[PDB]
Amino acid sequence: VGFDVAARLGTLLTAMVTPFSGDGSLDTATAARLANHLVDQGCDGLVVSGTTGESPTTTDGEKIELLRAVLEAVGDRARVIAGAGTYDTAHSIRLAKACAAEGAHGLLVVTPYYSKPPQRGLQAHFTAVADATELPMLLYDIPGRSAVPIEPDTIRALASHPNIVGVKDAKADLHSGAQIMADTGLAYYSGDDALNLPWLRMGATGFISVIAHLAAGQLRELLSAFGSGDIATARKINIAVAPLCNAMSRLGGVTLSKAGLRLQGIDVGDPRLPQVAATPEQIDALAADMRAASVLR
Amino acid sequence: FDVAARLGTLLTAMVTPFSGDGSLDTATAARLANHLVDQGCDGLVVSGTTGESPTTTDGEKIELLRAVLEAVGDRARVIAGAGTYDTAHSIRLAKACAAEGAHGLLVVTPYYSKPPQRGLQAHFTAVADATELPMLLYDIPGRSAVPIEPDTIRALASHPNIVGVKDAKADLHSGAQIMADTGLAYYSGDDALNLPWLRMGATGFISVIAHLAAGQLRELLSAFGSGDIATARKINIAVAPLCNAMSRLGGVTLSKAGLRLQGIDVGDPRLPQVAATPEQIDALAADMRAASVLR
Repeated sequence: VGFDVAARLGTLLTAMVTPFSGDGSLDTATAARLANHLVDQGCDGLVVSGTTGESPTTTDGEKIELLRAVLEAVGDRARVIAGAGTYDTAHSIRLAKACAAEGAHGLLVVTPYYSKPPQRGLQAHFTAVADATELPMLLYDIPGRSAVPIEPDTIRALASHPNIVGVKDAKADLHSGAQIMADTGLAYYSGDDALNLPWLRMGATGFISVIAHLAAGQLRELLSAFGSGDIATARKINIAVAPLCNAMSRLGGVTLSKAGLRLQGIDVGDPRLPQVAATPEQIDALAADMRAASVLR
Repeated sequence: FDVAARLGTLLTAMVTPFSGDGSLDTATAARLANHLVDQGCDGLVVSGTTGESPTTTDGEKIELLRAVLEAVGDRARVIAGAGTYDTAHSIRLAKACAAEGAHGLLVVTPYYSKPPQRGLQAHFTAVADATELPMLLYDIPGRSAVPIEPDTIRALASHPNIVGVKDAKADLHSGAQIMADTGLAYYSGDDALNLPWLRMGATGFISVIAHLAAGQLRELLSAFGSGDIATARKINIAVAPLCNAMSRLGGVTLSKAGLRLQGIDVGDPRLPQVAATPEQIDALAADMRAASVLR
């Protein structure tokens, strides 16, 4: 009875990178190969064109092409959530309709960045995007990038929308999130790998993860031990993958994910400017972290 | 290169007028542009933050640039906002603005995605290489979520097309030292710091409150220019009530609402920005009357 967010949206999702070819164009063959690899390693959902998928530097056309290719590769067996939010409500609406019509399983909608709308602007924005399609929708709260939080009262007001079902949380408000989950029934996903385990303690449904690019099997094991009550094993795994969160703070998710995947034998090309490929020295520093975390020989 | 002549000293980050249904209103853009220059602006920035660059299309940005160049380009400098978080997009938009006849470019730090400094360096170089227009960096970590660090600005200072900085970072003495070291022109990108920026050697203001108080800011620049800092301080305090309202509303909501209160209807913001509420408009009218820009 009731809408089961864990089953309908997933528990381990990667915010998948968008592969580009040598010339910079979208590489759907590799997007498909990567999607199969991440699901095979233990992800039960994927987010396409989130932040780590370089949503700022791809077109709507590329976003929809990518989504098509990923639904084709894994959509039968994993949930495919489409990133659709920007700082432009009219545009987010259009993009959310296009992803829905393409067959997406849910939407991930970021707080409008840069322009710093007031909370009632955010409420109006998220509501409008939620009214656009039948897709289950996740708010994406990340004041570190967007410059404004989704305030607790805004989240509460938004919980009454029939389509808004959860939050990807990168605000590290663990105490408030636990109370919001308790009061509203919203599903929280960790949107910061360094807080995967603390979020689980608070009631989080799962992870929308960057480091699952490299360590999806270990994060699967982590979720699986945590969910059974073997917190001790979950904590052990979390400690073991810490060098990846260290490399994350050095490089940021886009640089890290594309360079680590290449180190792991899955070349997904380089990022589009202003994002940058890791330098040779950063690649060597990255490799040492991946070895330490047991995701590279 | 004469930055003051070529880019101006008093500029407004002009709002983008919309008609009642929300579409671009170029005839109102033209009138507003004329009113602003009349009041004392010797330049205008189009499609800045205050011009709602986030919610307008490239198409609307070009139409707007054309309307304002046509309206005032003969007597004021027209600077085109061409920065986004996408280098290939910023390149095309810069070329588009150049091809229409923009006098200069304003290029914000890539927002949201937080590229590293070496990525910023690559981004600004590539944009500055796309056209022969003089370009200003627009450093606003409060919005973009990363600053342009001073070593990065010093590196970019050697690009022949990069002539200055719209500084919304509040690094006064560090900006003063860069100005002295490099010859880069600084403009205040914060009304709350307009006078301190002048004392640091800034060339002028790319202002929000100039929508409502250009004449007073023109007099502040003149009084500073003639070394009458007492008067400049007096004028600074006189207009500070507009900063009270800006803090409550933000620039976009404040500029559209305030203009409408002065008899220049420029329509509302586009979502996720919002029109001021009735009670907000009353509290704004109080602030405007306190700043003497409303009867």
